[PDB]
Amino acid sequence: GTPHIAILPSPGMGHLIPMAEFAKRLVHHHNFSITFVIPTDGPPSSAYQQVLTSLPSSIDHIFLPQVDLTDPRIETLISLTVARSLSSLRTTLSSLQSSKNLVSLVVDLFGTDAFDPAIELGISPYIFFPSTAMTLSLFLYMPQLDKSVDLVRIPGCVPVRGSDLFDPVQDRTDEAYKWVIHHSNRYPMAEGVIENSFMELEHGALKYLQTVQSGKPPVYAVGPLIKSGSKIIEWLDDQPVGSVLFVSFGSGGTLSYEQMTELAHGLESSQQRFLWVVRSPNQIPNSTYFSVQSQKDPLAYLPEGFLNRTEGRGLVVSNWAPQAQILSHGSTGGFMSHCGWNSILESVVHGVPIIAWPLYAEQKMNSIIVVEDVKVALRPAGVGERVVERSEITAVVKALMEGEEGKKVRNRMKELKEAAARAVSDDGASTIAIADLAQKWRSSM
Repeated sequence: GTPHIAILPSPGMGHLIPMAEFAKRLVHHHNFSITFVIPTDGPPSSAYQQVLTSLPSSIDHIFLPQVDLTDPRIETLISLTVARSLSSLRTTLSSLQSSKNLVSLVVDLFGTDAFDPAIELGISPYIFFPSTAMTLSLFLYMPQLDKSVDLVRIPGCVPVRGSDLFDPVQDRTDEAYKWVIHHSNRYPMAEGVIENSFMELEHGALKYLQTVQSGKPPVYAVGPLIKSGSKIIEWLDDQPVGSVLFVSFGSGGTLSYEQMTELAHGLESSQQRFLWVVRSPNQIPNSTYFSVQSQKDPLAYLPEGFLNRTEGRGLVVSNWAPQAQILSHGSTGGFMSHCGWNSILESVVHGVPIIAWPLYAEQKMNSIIVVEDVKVALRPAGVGERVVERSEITAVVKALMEGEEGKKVRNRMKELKEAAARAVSDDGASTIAIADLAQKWRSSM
């Protein structure tokens, strides 16, 4: 027979997408088969179902019986979902073992309680980390930091403000914090750690994590792991090479009504071409909310006349655009993003320079990698701390698209894109890491 791997993902497109791309990359050039075994505390989203049902026939999926959590933070909820699913998980993995050559279970950072059924059944427990090597190093370091505590010195990383540490540790009194410590202390139970990053992006963190140390699991750098819109592409086709700022704000959080108003003026005043994926703002004044034609229309909250005045150089679309296809298009010269790691890696693989717009603490850590460390990104003044003024938005858009700063960032991003292409080549570090994992799983047969 041939090897079978179970993968236990978190809820949320952000965790599922890179695990799905890992699974696709493994079965593409290996005769392996995979089951996604999905713990749930409620119905999965249609976007989550869309990813699962679109995978190749070598990759199936099973939902575990829903846990009733009736009684806030998503990490506490994930942790309780997995802990209350362990009986179901053991019986499911046993049933999989009777139809397939199950050799391993791969879990996320908040899935360490699922190690118990894996170890019980004699299959290898592995961790898959879909975010940065910097976040992995911070996760591993949390037990030490907890016993210690002015800038936070994450091993291998550029120093980081306490106020920037990923959101599950931003309140120590919270259950989410005690769960991060619980999972961090269990990390060495893993036979290996699969990291969604590559050396030229995070040399410091990966060098640290890959330092051979007795009783610490090996870390496999497998990144970058990345992947109806015809009218959007037809628009892009009609713009000159390198001219369009893609404002990819369809995911990664919500702007305030105030911030959305400043962003519309700042884009218009730049006179640059843009493709803006808009979601409904929050923080909406009563007078606005009750006066728009449709509450569901994100475009209804834009300034009076903005869409009419910009219609020659700006395409504004509701909620979605084909992000990978846009970033591949020669007309795309910039990418403004909330700096989800998946979004950053897409922009890197296509060589599109970034404007960093982080809203959440983990996005702020990601934005430090691209702005301050590898410098393939510019950031508007104040972003993540305060409303960004229209003049600050105009300034950063001009800097990226026409300025000397833009030219430098664009050259550095081209060199990083070439390093990413090398990493995923036949003889590249990510391909070698996937082959290494394949050989580990085959040896368990």
